[PDB]
Amino acid sequence: EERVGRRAANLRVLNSYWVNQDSTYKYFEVILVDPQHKAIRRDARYNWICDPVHKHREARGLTATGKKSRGINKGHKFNNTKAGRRKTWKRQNTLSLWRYRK
Amino acid sequence: YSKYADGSDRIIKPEINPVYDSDDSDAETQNTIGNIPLSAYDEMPHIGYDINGKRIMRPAKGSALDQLLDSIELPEGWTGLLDKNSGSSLNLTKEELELISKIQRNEQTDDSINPYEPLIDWFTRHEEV
Amino acid sequence: MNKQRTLLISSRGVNYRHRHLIQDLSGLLPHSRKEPKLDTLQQLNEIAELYNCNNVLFFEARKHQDLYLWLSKPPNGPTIKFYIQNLHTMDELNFTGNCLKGSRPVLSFDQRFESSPHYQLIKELLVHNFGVPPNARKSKPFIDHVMSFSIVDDKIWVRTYEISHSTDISLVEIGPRFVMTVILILEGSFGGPKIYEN
Amino acid sequence: SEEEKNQTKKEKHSRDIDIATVEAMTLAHQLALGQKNKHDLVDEGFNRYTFRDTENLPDWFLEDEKEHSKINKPITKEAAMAIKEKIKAMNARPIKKVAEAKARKRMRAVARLEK
Amino acid sequence: NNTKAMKHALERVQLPWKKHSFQEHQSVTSETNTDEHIKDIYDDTERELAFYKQSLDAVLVARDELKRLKVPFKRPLDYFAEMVKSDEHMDKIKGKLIEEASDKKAREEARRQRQLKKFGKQVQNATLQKRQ
RNA sequence: GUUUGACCUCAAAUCAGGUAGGAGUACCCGCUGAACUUAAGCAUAUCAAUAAGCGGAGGAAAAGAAACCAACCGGGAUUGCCUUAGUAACGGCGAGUGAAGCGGCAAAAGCUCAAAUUUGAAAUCUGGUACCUUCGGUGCCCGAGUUGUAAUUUGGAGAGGG
Repeated sequence: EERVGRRAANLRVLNSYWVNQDSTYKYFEVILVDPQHKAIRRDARYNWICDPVHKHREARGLTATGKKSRGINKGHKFNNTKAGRRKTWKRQNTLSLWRYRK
Repeated sequence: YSKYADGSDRIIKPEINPVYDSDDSDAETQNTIGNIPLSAYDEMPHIGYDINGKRIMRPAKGSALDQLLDSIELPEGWTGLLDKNSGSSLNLTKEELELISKIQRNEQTDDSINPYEPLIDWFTRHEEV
Repeated sequence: MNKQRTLLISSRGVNYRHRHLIQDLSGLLPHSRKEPKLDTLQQLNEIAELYNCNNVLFFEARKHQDLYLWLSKPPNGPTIKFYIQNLHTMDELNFTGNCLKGSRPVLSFDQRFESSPHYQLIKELLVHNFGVPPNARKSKPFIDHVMSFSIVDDKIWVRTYEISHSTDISLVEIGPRFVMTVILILEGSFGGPKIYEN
Repeated sequence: SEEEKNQTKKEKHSRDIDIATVEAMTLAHQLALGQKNKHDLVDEGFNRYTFRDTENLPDWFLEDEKEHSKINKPITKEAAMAIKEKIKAMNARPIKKVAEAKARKRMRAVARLEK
Repeated sequence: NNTKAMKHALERVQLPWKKHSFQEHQSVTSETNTDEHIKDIYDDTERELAFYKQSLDAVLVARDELKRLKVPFKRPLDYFAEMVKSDEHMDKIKGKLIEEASDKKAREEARRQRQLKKFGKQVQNATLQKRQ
C-alpha cells in the first residue's frame, strides 16, 4: 500500500485486497481515488477523500490493514492500543499535578 | 434400545475396541528406549531392553571393508542417523524415497485417482420449477 | 486379556497447573491418546469413537482456579464429575525420584471403597482407567511405581510413589498429589438423569 | 550384456531418489524416527501446488513456476547435520590441506607478534 | 442416590479379575486400612506417614504375587529407558539439594570461623606456653 | 476475404488540463530502535515499547457509532478530567512494572457503502465547446461506463402493493 502510495502520489489509497499468492511473492490490488478529479470532488459520498486529512492514509496506517496492524478496535484485549499505543503510553506515563495537590 | 434409570431412553452402542491402526502417529517399537541419546549402548553388546524384559542383542559384527565402503559410496536410503532397534544405520525403502521426491516436485502422491475427473453435475441435473 | 485406551482432552479455560496435570498423566499413562483442546459436551463420545478409546478424561475448568475431571466410559458408561482441590504437579522441586515413563503402576486402594456400591464403582474405574493394560504399546516392562488411593473426609487422596531399591525396599513420593471430591455421577455418558449428588 | 543396461536403470533411478536438501532430509528423519508414517505424508502431499501438468508445458514457464513452488516446511538442526555429512566428499580434508591450515594459523600467530 | 442402577453399572463396566491372573488387574487393595485412624487430620505429617505405610503394604503384597508369576519386578540397571521427569529437571532438583546442603555446611563453618576469630589469640598463647 | 472491420492489452506525444516532492515540526499518526544506568557479580529483567534515525498529516491529529462492557432492578460510540488505584494482574514473585468496568463530571451527534433487476428504457458522470445572472448554470459534441455510473435499500431492518 505504501509503495503504490509513492508511485501514484496524486491519488489517495482507499483500500486493498489479496489477489494471488506464491512461495516468494504475495500480490495485492490496491484501489485508488483521484481527489483532484471533478467526478470525485462533487458527489457527496466520496468527496471526503479530498479533505487534506487523508493525504497518505496508507503511510499512517489509516487503511483497513493498517488499523489491524496498529491493533485498533474495541475491548479489554486492545486496552494497550485503542487510542493508539503511543498516545496511551504517553498519557499513563504522566505525573499529573494539580494546583491544589491531590 | 434400552432406557435410562429415569424415564428416558438410551442408545446402547457396541464397545470401543482399542486398535492401533495403519496410522496412529505411533508404530511397533520393539526397542523400548525413548528420546535418550544412543551415546549409551556404544560400549554395550546390546541396544536396550523391551517389554517382558530380554536382551535386544546387536545383530551383526560387520567387516572393516564394508564400513569403509559405506563411507565412500553411501547406501541407497542413507539417512545419517542411528536406528533404535539396532546400532546399524537406519536406511529408507525405495517407496519412501520415491514419496519424498514426489512431494518436492509435487507429482501426485495418492495414486489410483484421476487429476482430471469429469465435472459430475450433482446439482444442475434437476431443473428448478 | 485386559485391553484399554484413554483419551486425554482439555477445555478452554485450563490454566498453567492444570495443563501440567494433562502433561504428567499423559506421561504416566502409556495408553494416553493426548489431545490438544475442545470447545463447546456431547462431542466427546465421538472423539473416543474415532481413536477407539475405551476411556475419556475430560478436564474442565469453569472458574480458572477450579478443576473438574469428567472421567467416563464412552458408549453408555457412568461418567464421574470430580472437583480437584489441592495440587502439586510433576514439576515441583520438593519431589525426588524418576518413575519410568509409562511403566506398569501398582494400584493401591482403601477399605472404605468397598463400603458402598458408590465408592466401588469409582474404585473399578480407577483400576482400568487410571491404571494400565498389560500390553500397551508405549508401556515399559519392569514395574517402578505405584498409585496410592485412599479416602479420608469423603475425598480420595491420590499419590504416585516411585519405589526405591538398596543393596529391603523404600519408596519416595513424586508426581501429582491431589484430592478428588466426587461431585456428581451421571447415568449415561454426559446425558440422562443424575444418580449421585452431595 | 543385458544387465549392463538393466542395472543402469536402477543406478540413474537412485540419483533422482537420493536426498539433496535439508527440506527432504527432515521428512526422511520424521519417517525414520516414528513421528510420521507413510499415511501421514500422503495427506501432507496434497499441497497448494498439486494437480499440475509438467511434461507438455514449455520450459520458459516451468523454470518460473519451479523457482516459486517451494512450501517452507519447518527444519531441524538434526537434519542439517546429516545433510552436511552426506555432501562432504573425499578430498575435502586431506593431509595436505590440514598441514596448510596449520601453515595459515602459524602465520596469523606470527602476525600478532609483529606489533 | 439409587444404588440399583449403580449395581447395573458394575454389571456392564467390570471385568472378572478373580477368574484371571493378577497381571491383568495389578491392583493390591489395602483393605483393613480405612486411614481414619490418623490423629491431626488437617496437619498432614502423620497423614503423610500413614499413606506411606499403606503404599508400602501394597508394594510388598504385589512383590509377592508378581514373584509368584514369572514376570520380573526390579529395574535391572541395564536398560536406560525414558523416564517421567527429564534429566535437566533432575539436575535442577539435585542442584537444589546440594545447594541446601552447602548452605547448612556454610552456617556450621560460620559458627566455626567466628569462634576461631574470637578465640584465635588465646589459642596462640596457650599452645606456645604449653610448649614451653 | 491473401480484404476490411470490431474489440483486448501495451505504448507514445514540449498533446489538454491537473497533481506529487522541499520547508517547518511543540503537539499528533506511523515505522525503526539502542546504550549508559538499576537490579549482588548477572544470558532474563530494568532504563524503555525511551533517545537517536526514517516516513506522514492538521489545526488540532488520532480515536469513534460495538464481532463493547457486564452479571445488574443492567449500562450503551469515542476522547478527556476526578475516582477506581498503587487496586486486579505481571515479575530471580527481586529491582521493580501496573490497568480496566463501575460512580461523578467536561463534552456530546450521528451516519454511509458493498451484498437482493432502473430493466416501461444509464435515470449517472468527466472533458471539449458557444453563450449566461460565473467557487457555477445552460445548449451541443467527444467520451467513461452494463466486467455497473444513478435513484431505492443498511438491521434501529428494509422493500413492492392496498
